Amino acid sequence: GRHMRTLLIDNYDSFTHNLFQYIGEATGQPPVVVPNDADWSRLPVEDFDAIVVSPGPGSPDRERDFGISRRAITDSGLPVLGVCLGHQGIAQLFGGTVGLAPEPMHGRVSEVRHTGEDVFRGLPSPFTAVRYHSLAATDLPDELEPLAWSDDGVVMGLRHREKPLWGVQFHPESIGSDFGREIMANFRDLALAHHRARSPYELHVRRVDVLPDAEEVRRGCLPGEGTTFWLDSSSVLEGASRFSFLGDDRGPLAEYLTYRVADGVVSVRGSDGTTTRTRRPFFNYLEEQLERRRVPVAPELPFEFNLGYVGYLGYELKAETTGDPAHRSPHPDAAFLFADRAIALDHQEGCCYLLALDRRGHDDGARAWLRETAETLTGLAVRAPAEPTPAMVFGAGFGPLARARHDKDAYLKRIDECLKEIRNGESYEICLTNMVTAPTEATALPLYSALRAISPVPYGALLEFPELSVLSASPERFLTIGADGGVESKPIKGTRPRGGTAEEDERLRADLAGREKDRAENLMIVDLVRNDLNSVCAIGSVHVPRLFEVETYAPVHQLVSTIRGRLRPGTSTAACVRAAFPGGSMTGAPKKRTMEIIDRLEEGPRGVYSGALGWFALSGAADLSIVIRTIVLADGQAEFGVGGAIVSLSDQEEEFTETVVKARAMVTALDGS
Amino acid sequence: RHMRTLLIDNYDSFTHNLFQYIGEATGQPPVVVPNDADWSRLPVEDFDAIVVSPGPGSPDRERDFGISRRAITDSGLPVLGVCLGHQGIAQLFGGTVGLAPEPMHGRVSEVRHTGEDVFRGLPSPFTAVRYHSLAATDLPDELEPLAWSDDGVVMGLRHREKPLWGVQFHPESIGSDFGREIMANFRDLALAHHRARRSPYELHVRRVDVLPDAEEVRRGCLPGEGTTFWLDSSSVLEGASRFSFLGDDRGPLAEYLTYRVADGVVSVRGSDGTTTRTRRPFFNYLEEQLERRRVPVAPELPFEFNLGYVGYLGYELKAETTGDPAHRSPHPDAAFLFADRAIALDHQEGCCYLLALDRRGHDDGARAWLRETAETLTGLAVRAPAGFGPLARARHDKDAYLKRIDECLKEIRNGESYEICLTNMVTAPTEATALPLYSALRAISPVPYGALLEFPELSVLSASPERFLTIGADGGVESKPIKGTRPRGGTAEEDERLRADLAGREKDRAENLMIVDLVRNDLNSVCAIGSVHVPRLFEVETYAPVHQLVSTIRGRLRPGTSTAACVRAAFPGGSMTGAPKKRTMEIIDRLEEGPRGVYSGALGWFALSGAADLSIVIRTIVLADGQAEFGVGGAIVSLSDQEEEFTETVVKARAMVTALD
Ligand SMILES: N[C@@H](Cc1c[nH]c2ccccc12)C(=O)O
Ligand SMILES: N[C@@H](Cc1c[nH]c2ccccc12)C(=O)O
Ligand SMILES: [Mg+2]
Ligand SMILES: [Mg+2]
Repeated sequence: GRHMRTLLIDNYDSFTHNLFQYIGEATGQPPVVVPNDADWSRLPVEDFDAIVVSPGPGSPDRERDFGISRRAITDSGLPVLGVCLGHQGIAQLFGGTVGLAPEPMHGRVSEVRHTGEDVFRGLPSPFTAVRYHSLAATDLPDELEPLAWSDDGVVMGLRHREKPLWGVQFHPESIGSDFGREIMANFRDLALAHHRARSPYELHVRRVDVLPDAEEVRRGCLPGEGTTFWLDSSSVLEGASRFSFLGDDRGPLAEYLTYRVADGVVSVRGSDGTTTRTRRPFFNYLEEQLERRRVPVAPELPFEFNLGYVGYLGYELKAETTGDPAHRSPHPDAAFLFADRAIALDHQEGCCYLLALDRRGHDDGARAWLRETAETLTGLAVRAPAEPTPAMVFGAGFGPLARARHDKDAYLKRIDECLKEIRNGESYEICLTNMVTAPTEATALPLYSALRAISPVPYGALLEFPELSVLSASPERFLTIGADGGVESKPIKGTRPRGGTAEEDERLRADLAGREKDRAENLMIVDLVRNDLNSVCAIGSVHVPRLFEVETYAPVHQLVSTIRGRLRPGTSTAACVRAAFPGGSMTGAPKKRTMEIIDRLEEGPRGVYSGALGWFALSGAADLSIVIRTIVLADGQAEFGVGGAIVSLSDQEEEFTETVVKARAMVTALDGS
Repeated sequence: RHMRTLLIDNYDSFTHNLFQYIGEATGQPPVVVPNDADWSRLPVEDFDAIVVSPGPGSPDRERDFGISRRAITDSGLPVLGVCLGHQGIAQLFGGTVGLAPEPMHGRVSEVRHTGEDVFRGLPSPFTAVRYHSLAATDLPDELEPLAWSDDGVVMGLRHREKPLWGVQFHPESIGSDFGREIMANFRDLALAHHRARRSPYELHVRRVDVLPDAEEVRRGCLPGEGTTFWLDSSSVLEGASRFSFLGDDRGPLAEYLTYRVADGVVSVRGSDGTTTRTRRPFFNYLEEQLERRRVPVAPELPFEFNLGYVGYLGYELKAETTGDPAHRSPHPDAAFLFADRAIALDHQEGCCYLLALDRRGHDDGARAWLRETAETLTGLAVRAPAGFGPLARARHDKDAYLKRIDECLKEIRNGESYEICLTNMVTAPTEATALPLYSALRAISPVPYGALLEFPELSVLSASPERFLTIGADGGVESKPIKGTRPRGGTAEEDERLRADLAGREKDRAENLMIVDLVRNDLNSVCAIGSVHVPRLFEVETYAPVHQLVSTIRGRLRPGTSTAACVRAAFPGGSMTGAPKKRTMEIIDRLEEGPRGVYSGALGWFALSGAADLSIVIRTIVLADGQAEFGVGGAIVSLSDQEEEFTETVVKARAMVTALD
């Protein structure tokens, strides 16, 4: 998109250029330094996204000393960080008491304890910071809340309750201080969010203080006949998962859209009956709709899904990112429901939220669907009998009449082809996959009922669509994008089966976290995902809070790493996904050439498998999972992909077995016709 | 301006990771360009550096490498090959790209290195991630390996002549350490290279493997009557002070040069006799002359001073920096001898270097002078091998000075200043001439930055320990602000007490700290983003009169920033003013009630190569009209005791007060 402009007002002080350095290093762009006696009229504040008001002698109660800093705070309407004289400036300009502190403190350290909010995010409490002031903010007004204090018992941080203003008495940039660059990066982040915060719909919200069983909500509130979505936290775990979302295509503002890579056409079905056909690329279409149909996030909600698109992005959409249209999927290459009406379960607090759109102007009785569905939900609330889920094992095949595309022998060959390509330095890691087909007369909901019981996960889902049903028991987070523009990705790479005992379970759990091979498989994907995000994130923002964590589910142990970043200004949430699609964890590195190797060897499409599935909110947030451990149901057969990382140290036979281990949950669900 | 880096993408999934690290390290994001661009249409001459990204395949195939190839061979720019780039530099210069003993993909290695170029400041070992089956085996003589892996593979190389660097690891990888450091080193190596490319003179040089007594050289070779210079390392500690420099104005091409702030007039007097008075701001003029009189650094010299201007910068020149023209100096505000001929002592290796300038396509007896002068030495080398005083009148007496300190404390309480370097100025009638008194002074106080300027309007007799600015030709800057003083102890046990005391005192550390920040600020206005840093902090150095708390700061000049501009942006030294400098200097103006002149200025040399070495002017005696003027002072802060800070100034004068008696 672009980088962010930062203005740095100099109050003819002898520290301004230190702030210049720290802003430069933290944000990856140098600030524009202007003197405080500069002409505001002439100054093009239009072309700036943040201001920093430098330290300086004297007080802000003066035209000299402070000057044009005053305008930045009152008028500009922009994110501002006051430092020392600026911090003091914020106080008096909103009616604050800037008086003599107990002890003047020049070129001297204080321990600073703080909330950890805004400009103090990430910082430990306390930390060390150099002070340069006799004056100090004392009695704060009602508009300003303090964030940090000195050991001296003095205000070291503050902000405005409404406006995007921030202050520090201490000097981040001073050589005696710690976490200067962090603070400057925090302020960058705040400004990015602020700017991202700047509707043809009217969103009605309704809370119900009952929590039925999610399966009871699916069966009770939604129909078997019709297009339905169920985003299912079959596993609920504080921090990891909390919510479930359900809806259908019966509303008056709902739509259903497919895409074909081969045609290159967006087919969409209005609530009218109308069936439009554009010749677009899907990510382009999606970006536009999301921009046009924007809606702000409702504050009462504990989540940022305020309706929008729910569905899946197929692997073959790589054709319109960085890949080639090599193979043509049987199923849609994209497929979503525009959800105008949705039921949202909060497993943590034990309540429901109903959400429905009206057009800004006209009614469309969406408030009717609130009060009706509320009374339905109350009638479905009963004691769910606690039923612990058993872990699974290894010891074989892909099911009785299940035909793998590549049989074992064929796969062991393609593993060897992968191994050749790595020697010749064409890829470092190849995520080669198979595709198993198997007949089943089973309908989606009974079969999903079985799957979710076998393998409860944070990112399960049942999509019942006209062309196909997608029965996902995915544990994998692809992209979680805040409306504020924060991004998280948690690539899974590093698989291990569950232990037959509880001991051997810890043994495999520990082996997976310790092995060089698996850590390497994981690391290479971390770097690849950091790359994808760095393409559309702000410089400094991309980082890795956690590396080589082991998560455990009924079917398997997984090695997971967490990557985070913050979107650049102008970068839409859909741009961010296009940048990262397909996910590194399903392709390998380097992506482009790896995906070419995949095209030759797999000799056919992955379809929905390998893609992403989840939601894009009108708030601009998204939550997407990697499609793995997923059964695609269509035309009387069940299709499911399984894969694995092929690396220098891979063993043909062991890798083949890994694909089977992964098929277990799907294979067990299908068992019993 | 800021340095512009080109990153050549080789369709690899780590290019935007390099983008990130360059952005954070250099403070400026690279312009990314795919490997299949067009060399001509591409304006390579706009950029200052190239980072060649990794990739799949080989540097051989065009598929994989493309325009990167031409970046190394043709561009003539600084280049950093990362992985495939590193593999390309090996091969392009006739080296071998062969199979490594084990393919290493996303796997760490302990890298051990020499600490050179892209590895500067990094520990050995450090951890780095690898992504390659192939590795450099046979390096040409053109190429030189800098780093090695724990399995004995080449991890880093350079070209000996051209400014190429390769690393066979991924600094940008999450599993690697010191990635950002490496990208900064490359930025620094790129800045340096361009400053080496930026003539009216020929430079002749002659070494002589004998070392006479520094003082005797001054007596013998230089005259007592002329206008000479003597940059004197009266203290010679290894890696801290090594050289001494002497000359005179008995050259064809030599010039004396003076400036007055009042007039705004540069006054140059050639050896012809006739002067040439120009109305121009000094630093501008000095910058301009050093541009036109550029002379490449001689490589057989261990020092960078390849002749140039030797002299001082008076305090009052602040009027052209960030200060006001409040007071006229009795003395010239700048006084520089353009040295076309110089003797240079190397105290470490025990030899002399003679330097002399002939005009290009002319002969002015340089080589004739080198033999004459070098011969003279050899003979002398065997003969001689290696309170304020009685009639002294301070500007402010004690009572007055105490009341001026009070004013400082009041301005500090108001918050007009965080620290004020208040100074007094003692004058005293004396009988002695220049060389006899300096002889006493240098013996009393051996220091690294001693100096004896013997100019017409004044003699300067410095016993400065302090460094102000040491700028390289490569554009690297150092500054060691002294702030925090202590007397010596009577015995050896007393010295330890005081050494420890000075180190630990919160008051002193704060005094020093505020200057560190101030100097960082000044350097940052002229230096590359990320380049400014503080290797040492609150180091204590011991000299015959005092123990001094010293902190070291470094940086890199931006492209198109003259060494003169750097001196301008740092002048006067925060050491001698306090922060914030502008406001503090106005306070100083009001209270001191007169000029510092030479005192608290800078003294040293500006080389034709673009180097410089400037001391702060303290522990110094000016001579003019049979009168010895010396300045003393110290930092005033909120914690300052009036009576104590006065005593500090008397202690600081002991060397000067001793030398006169
Ligand atoms: N687990 C998510 C919601 C969710 C469940 N299944 C999903 C599938 C795709 C996307 C999101 C989801 C939460 O707790 O917030
Ligand atoms: N000690 C310096 C030279 C030097 C001695 N006295 C000086 C006075 C001013 C400037 C430089 C000097 C060196 O080692 O190179
Ligand atoms: Mg620090
Ligand atoms: Mg594997």
